[PDB]
Amino acid sequence: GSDLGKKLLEAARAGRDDEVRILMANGADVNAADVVGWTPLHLAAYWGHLEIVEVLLKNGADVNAYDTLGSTPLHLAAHFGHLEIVEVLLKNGADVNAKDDNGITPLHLAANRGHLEIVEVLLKYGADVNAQDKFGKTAFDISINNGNEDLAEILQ
Amino acid sequence: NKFQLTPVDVITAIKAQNAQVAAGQLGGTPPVKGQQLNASIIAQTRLT
Amino acid sequence: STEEFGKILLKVNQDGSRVLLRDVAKIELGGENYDIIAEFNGQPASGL
Amino acid sequence: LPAGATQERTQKVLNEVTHYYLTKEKNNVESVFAVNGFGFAGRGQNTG
Repeated sequence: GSDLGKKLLEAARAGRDDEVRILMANGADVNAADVVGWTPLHLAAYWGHLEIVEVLLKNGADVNAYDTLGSTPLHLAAHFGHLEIVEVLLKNGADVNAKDDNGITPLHLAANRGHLEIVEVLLKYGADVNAQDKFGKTAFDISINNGNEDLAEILQ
Repeated sequence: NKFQLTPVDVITAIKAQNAQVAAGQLGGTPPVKGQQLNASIIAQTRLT
Repeated sequence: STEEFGKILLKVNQDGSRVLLRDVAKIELGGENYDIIAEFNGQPASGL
Repeated sequence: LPAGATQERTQKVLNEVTHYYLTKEKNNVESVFAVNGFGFAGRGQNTG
């Protein structure tokens, strides 16, 4: 319950790159968490603030930090098409096969929204193509259900 | 009682068999090219 | 989207296969009604 | 058009009417707004 921790969370969400840098120098906790378990790196990934993702990882932020439902920055980045952020997270040792409480992986979420570029990068970093969610669904199954043939070809 | 029926069955039967049904048209829109005939389709009408 | 309407799961077969809405229907954005065709010098038109 | 006449048949006649005004009255007419399926006597596929 640190004041500077709450400011960083709000600052990293709105995309204040310079205010982050200042709060980092002032000694604000990089791994401060919401009520729902979101860190600044969660928010930066979700809203697509690349520089802040790079700045937070440079100041020793947990790249594999997980929320109360088991979702990581990579889950959010991969889901909502932030390709540049997916590359940076994976370059800083992000768990490519991270399972949320539903057994959903970055590859599932990327496949769900038909982000071909992100899917191909996740596969390059060794994403388990046969990984099943709690319902036994693979990325390929998701692609077939959505009628995405281009994406189905890649996972076959 | 003799036919194992109640007022519910009577009401249900009346709503079904005393009905005004919208049934579209022959050659209705949007049609196929070359269609020769356009005609209203008449199904069940109210009893008189 | 037409995609989301296409994914509507109508039933699961005994063998375990899926019948989606797009397996029994074509899915497109169209008019509420097709009973009026408007043109302006031969080309398609709407208006107020 | 006569009874049972289709949208397509009515569109051929409106095209003849449109073409005439943009041809034989080219000097007088600016545009023709053709409406298939509405008349003052009534509406349907056989009116324009």
